[PDB]
Amino acid sequence: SLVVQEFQHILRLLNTNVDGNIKIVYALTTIKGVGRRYSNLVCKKADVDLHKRAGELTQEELERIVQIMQNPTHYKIPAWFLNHTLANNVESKLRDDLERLKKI
Amino acid sequence: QKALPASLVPQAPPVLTSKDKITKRMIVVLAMASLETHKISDKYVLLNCDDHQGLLKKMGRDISEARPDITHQCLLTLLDSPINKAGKLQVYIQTSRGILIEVNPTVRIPRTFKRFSGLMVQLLHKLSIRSVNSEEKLLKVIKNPITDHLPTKCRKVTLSFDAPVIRVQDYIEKLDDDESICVFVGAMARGKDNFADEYVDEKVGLSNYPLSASVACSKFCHGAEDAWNI
Amino acid sequence: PVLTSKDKITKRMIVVLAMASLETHKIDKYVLLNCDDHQGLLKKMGRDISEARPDITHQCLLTLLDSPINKAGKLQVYIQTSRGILIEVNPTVRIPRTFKRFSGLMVQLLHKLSIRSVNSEEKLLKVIKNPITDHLPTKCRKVTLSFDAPVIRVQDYIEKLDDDESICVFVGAMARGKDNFADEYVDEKVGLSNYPLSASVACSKFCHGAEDAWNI
Amino acid sequence: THLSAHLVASFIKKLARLTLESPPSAIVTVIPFIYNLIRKHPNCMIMLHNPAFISNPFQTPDQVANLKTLKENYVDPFDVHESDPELTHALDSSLWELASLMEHYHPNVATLAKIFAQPFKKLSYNMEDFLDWNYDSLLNAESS
Amino acid sequence: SNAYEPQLELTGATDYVRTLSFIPAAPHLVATGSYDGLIRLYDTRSSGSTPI
Amino acid sequence: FSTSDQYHLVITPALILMSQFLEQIKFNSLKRIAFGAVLVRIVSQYQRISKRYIPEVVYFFQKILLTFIVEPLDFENIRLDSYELGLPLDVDFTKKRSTIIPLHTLSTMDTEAHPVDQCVSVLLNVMESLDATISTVWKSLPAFNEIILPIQQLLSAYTSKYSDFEKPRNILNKVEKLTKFTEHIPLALQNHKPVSIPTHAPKYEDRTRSEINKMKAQLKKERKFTMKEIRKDAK
Amino acid sequence: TDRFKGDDDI
Repeated sequence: SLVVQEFQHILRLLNTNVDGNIKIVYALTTIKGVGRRYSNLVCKKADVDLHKRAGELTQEELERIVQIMQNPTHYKIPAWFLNHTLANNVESKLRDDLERLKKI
Repeated sequence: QKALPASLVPQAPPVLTSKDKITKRMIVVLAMASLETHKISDKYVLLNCDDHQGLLKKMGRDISEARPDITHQCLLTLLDSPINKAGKLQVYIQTSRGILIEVNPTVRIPRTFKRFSGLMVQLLHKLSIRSVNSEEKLLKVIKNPITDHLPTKCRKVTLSFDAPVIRVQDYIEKLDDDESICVFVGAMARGKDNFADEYVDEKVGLSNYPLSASVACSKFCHGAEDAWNI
Repeated sequence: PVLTSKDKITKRMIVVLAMASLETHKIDKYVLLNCDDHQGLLKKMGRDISEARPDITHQCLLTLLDSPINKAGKLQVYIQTSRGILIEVNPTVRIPRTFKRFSGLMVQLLHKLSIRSVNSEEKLLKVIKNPITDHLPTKCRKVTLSFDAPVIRVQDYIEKLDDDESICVFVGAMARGKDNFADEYVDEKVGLSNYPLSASVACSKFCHGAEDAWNI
Repeated sequence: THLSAHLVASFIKKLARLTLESPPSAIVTVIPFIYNLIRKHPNCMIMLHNPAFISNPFQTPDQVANLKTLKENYVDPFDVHESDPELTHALDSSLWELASLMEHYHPNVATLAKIFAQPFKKLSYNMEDFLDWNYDSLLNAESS
Repeated sequence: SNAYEPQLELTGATDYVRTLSFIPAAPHLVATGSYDGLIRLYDTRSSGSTPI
Repeated sequence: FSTSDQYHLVITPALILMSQFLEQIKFNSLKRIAFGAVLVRIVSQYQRISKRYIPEVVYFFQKILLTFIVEPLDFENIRLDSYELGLPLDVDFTKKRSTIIPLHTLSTMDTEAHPVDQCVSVLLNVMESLDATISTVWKSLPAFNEIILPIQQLLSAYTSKYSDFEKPRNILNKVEKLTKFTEHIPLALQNHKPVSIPTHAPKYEDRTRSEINKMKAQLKKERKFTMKEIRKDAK
Repeated sequence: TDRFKGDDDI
């Protein structure tokens, strides 16, 4: 009665802990700065399923995707994905003008 | 014969507050507490019986009355009673003026009376305080009536000296399964025990003796843990 | 009838406070060593700021004295202060609930070496000398509250107490400190709840259990 | 993913007697394996410790006497020369061997036994990483 | 209709129960395939603590 | 040095090295047999001062009994090193025989001149050390029963084989009464102190931005005031 | 982290 399958917890990436309990596009958008469309573009360039959670994206795919994201110039990702004293002086002037108008 | 839960590691039950209105819990209230803030010129001060006598006379009330020490030790002994370390009770302050102060079971009281009084005055003004996290407010202030702020299925009992003695262990263990308990405790130093009558269903006694309020709280709390196997 | 150390026969309760911070000072009059009344003074003699808790002592005393078994007349209170002084408290004291009045009374006690009422029929606060068994009754079972000590159930401990066997508890008045103090005195160590306590709540629950057993 | 708790406990108890007669490298290998076994199949904590034998402070002397009767009538139900993993009474016996390994002599061994002692927090130990300890290797480590 | 308390708990199994089925004709008869073999047959209208 | 401690800078490396020595070496010579025997004696010293337990030592005891009385179906699971060295029914078991007799180098050199008296002497010395270690360690240890079970089987087999010694049945009675006294409760280790509710502390009582706010409020006040006064002037 | 130790100061 022996079967055998193909994980790990939240893994850090770009000084940012990527959650271990979210979908691929979700985690990609959660990475600091990136959004949904850029996440979809990166996922499509890496050719990995987008609704697979952090349980998927085995080490080889993770490394290739990390390299692609770190080198957008080498990945040709779309560029749409990247990214007082006067008050004091006025107050003094007000003091002067108001003193003139209310005294003289 | 019967396995064990998949985990058994120690995990703290969540804090109970007024938003949860289902789980059986213990509700202790300090009533008729002598607590208010006056101004002397330049700053605001909480009344205490021993120290503010010229102005206490000027206002006209009683030195024997306006004493919040009683509140301090009662509050401390409830908050550090074992039942809270089990996480099953929360407290409500009924101000003499009428305010409701709901005390979340996550706070740590400052034990010296001057610090405590500073907390009380700051609460009376700003109506709240936050913690080291400052992510959830600690001491909240709420409206009449307490009945609107209590768990739905509960009992209404006030610990009065004149009421017949009943063993707290006995009565709690007789209390029904989803029957939460509120107890209206008269903190006021000396006088009558006829204030929460419209709220309460009965007066209850625990001895043929008179008691200090904090001691009575300790006894009743003790019976509660003894019933609840802690 | 009021119990006292002279009677060492009847079964009773004795409650002992460990190394209680009761220290006096003079500035130009006297004062209690309060960790919060002054901090530069604490650093001036260099002693730790977090040892002076006369408050802690105060509520411990308030709770104990106000416990029903007190005016039911079944216990005596003894305090071995941090400075090595034994303080005897009889069951006939109406301690002022105020901490400032408490401090004043404590300092005048420290400098009168005794307290007698205006009735003056007999003293109130007896400043007496170590050891402590010189004032424990004869058949006293000595138990210290230790946090790591196994938990016990107060009632069952009281029934396993003998018929005439008095019982003495040792509770640490000090916030931080290990329980080595009365190992020479104590017979044995017990725990009371699985969550570590206050001295106040511990002595309170224990005396309630005592009242529960002795049908108070 | 199709292993009877009895099957796993059988492997467990035989490993337990072997650890009773084991060298240290085998120990430092085996006890992470025991952890992963119990972490995956959560049930064998029964044979890690039956909870019913705890002395509950709040139960009657009748229950205490029942506990005494249970203790005096108790006997180890495991069998060894029986090799049938699904009929050996494995899930029904305690790890006194692991208690002794708790009272091992070596410090790192004592710590990795206190992990059996303490509550469960983490789930993986990488036995492939806690394997490569031979006598010479741990000698060099001690020198370091 | 009742989400909270087990309408009927059912024991008498051995180890890692991982199959059950109902009997078509009898609306009161449930078979469980435990994982130690030894198929159990239960009738609900009784106490049910043990299989039939 | 002080051995009773948990860890010692040089004692513990010595322990692991001498455990290596106990474990990996093959057992072909009575020289190596006595070498293991004295290794056992020194671990027994270390543990009469330090009070811990050695699985390798109890394994070695098993192996030594088996190699002395190898002369087989009882435990075919041991993988001995010597089958030839065995003691037939030739022992005199006279009390006046050689004791543990530590003559260390002398014994090492005269070992190849091996008499049955020397074999008996090393056997008895080893199992005296075994008795002492048992009485100082294993009845305290929880798993004592299953720890010594192979030892009990060997001792009973050797009793049946000889039944002319005394100290074997002496250890038999010792261990039997000990296991009778013991109770061997099932395990209850995993039991923890419930964790309480987290607690916190309350709060109570930029200069550039502060002065900005105060001065701006001042300015707004003044602007409102000068509006109102000019307006009254005009009316 | 906090047990029968009062509060800090400022």
